[PDB]
Amino acid sequence: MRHYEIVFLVHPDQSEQVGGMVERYTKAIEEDGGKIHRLEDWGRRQLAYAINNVHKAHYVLMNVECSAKALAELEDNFRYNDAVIRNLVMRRDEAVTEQSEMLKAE
Amino acid sequence: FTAEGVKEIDYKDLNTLKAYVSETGKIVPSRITGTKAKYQRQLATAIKRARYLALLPYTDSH
Amino acid sequence: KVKKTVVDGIAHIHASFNNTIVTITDRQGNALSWATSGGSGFRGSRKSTPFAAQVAAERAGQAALEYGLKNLDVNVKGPGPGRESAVRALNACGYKIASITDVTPIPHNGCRPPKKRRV
Amino acid sequence: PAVKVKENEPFDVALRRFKRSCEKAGVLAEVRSREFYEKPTAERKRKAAAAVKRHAKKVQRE
RNA sequence: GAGUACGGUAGAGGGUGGUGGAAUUUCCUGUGUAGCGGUGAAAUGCGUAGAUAUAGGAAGGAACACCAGUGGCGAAGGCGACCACCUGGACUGAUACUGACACUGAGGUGCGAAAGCGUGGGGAGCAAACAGGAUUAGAUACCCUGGUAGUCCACGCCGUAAACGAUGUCGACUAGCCGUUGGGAUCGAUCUUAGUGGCGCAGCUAACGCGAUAAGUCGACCGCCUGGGGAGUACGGC
Ligand SMILES: [Mg+2]
Ligand SMILES: [Mg+2]
Ligand SMILES: [Mg+2]
Ligand SMILES: [Mg+2]
Ligand SMILES: [Mg+2]
Ligand SMILES: [Mg+2]
Ligand SMILES: [Mg+2]
Ligand SMILES: [Mg+2]
Ligand SMILES: [Mg+2]
Ligand SMILES: [Mg+2]
Ligand SMILES: [Mg+2]
Ligand SMILES: [Mg+2]
Ligand SMILES: [Mg+2]
Ligand SMILES: [Mg+2]
Ligand SMILES: [Mg+2]
Ligand SMILES: [Mg+2]
Ligand SMILES: [Mg+2]
Ligand SMILES: [Mg+2]
Ligand SMILES: [Mg+2]
Ligand SMILES: [Mg+2]
Ligand SMILES: [Mg+2]
Ligand SMILES: [Mg+2]
Repeated sequence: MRHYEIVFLVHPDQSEQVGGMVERYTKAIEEDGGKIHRLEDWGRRQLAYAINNVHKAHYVLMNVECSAKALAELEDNFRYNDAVIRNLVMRRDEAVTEQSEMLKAE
Repeated sequence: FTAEGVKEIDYKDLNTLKAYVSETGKIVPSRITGTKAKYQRQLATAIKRARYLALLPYTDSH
Repeated sequence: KVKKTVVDGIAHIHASFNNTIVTITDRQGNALSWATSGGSGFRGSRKSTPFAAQVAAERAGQAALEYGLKNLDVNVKGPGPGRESAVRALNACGYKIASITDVTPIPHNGCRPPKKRRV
Repeated sequence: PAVKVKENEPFDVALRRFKRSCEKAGVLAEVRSREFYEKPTAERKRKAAAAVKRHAKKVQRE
């Protein structure tokens, strides 16, 4: 497969099914044969500008292994959902597993 | 960025990135911070990439 | 006949190379009083001076004193003269200025501007 | 290009600080840049002339 | 000499999709009232049928501020928002491999800015033609107010530019100094490699100037010139 890194933020009013959406997304690539290397939930932050007239969002960061089929279906899931709001897919050449910032502030 | 940490500047580390943006929100020229050209290009792409995800503002006003 | 009261307003100065426009509104963007340089009796090359902007700002402030308006924030926008004479006239009216901001619109790539003049 | 009046300073410090911030942000330069269309040939010529003057001045310092 | 196999880097190299933010213009609505716009000065033009200004919402198109740099990539033309996919070349280190497999190139073939042409979409800004207002002896112009083809996209043609370094490609030698781009070594310094700039000894040049990125000293091959006009025109061919 290929390594991929995904940043995915969610509408604040839907920030209760986000976990379930996460394992639902993980499943499909698991039965496809993909892998999960890092999962991180550092959401409920303040936006730097208004996006679709909201000011908060729920951020999730996932590093995955997937093929073209799995990435395409996940990306369509991002396309036609209504809590997706915004998205970024940023393929890397390796695999990373140990945190980005979590909550550095005490 | 070559001494000990940050082999490649990351868009997620906002603490490093905010040190290279002015109060208006623009990218500071490399002739001021003394940053090397290659690392300056990495900062530029990291700042734009974080700007897309709304971690950093395009402009101070909005 | 009808009157109203309001405090903590916002004053917009719109400068240009030809004329300046002053508009006091409330915080919701509803105009109360306005004045210009062409309406103060200059009408020409004298219309494009900081003195005309000063006069316009004082006239607009005296017009807006009816509602009270003991507090004003300031929004300047434009490259023309009078970018600062209006701001110094507004406090001379008797106001108290919370802050000053510059809201000049800058395109990032935008549309293309007109041709260069061959004078 | 945005200041606040804080702790009863006179309205001469605030105005000059606002002017300094505006000069630092390069507002008027940006407005004068986009008044008319500068064809890319003229822009390249301006850049070349600026580079020539910059290098000559830098060399002359020693 | 020329090529191949193996790690690794840098990049506005190319193509196909998708998505951002700033700003302009139009439309709808609220506040509000007499000016706005433009100029060397004006006027045409826009406004009391409620403009300009200010606030909220929507549509649509095009160009990607800051980074940005005598910076980078490309055979040249040229290539600046971000992400994914397909894809070409260059640079860099060690070991192994083939064994002259090379250079140039009349015809020929292909790529080639902008304007332009054909069919079909699109229409914000700008703007040949065009109309009005000024200026003027006149003003088919410069300046102002508007504005159509065009500028954008898909496919096809056109094959020209001060398409310039006004400098054909390839290879070998010849004092040095100061920058900068992508890598290696040795102990911030020294060495070295492929690009990109400023000076300068010899040498060259009519002079200006070039000067390891030669216009120096030499080889291989190709293109071109023979006073200014008539003329890169007439006729014929493609
Ligand atoms: Mg004009
Ligand atoms: Mg309006
Ligand atoms: Mg609006
Ligand atoms: Mg040929
Ligand atoms: Mg064209
Ligand atoms: Mg055409
Ligand atoms: Mg025609
Ligand atoms: Mg046509
Ligand atoms: Mg058509
Ligand atoms: Mg027009
Ligand atoms: Mg056409
Ligand atoms: Mg020719
Ligand atoms: Mg020639
Ligand atoms: Mg040559
Ligand atoms: Mg050569
Ligand atoms: Mg040569
Ligand atoms: Mg040579
Ligand atoms: Mg020299
Ligand atoms: Mg000669
Ligand atoms: Mg002759
Ligand atoms: Mg002919
Ligand atoms: Mg003929």
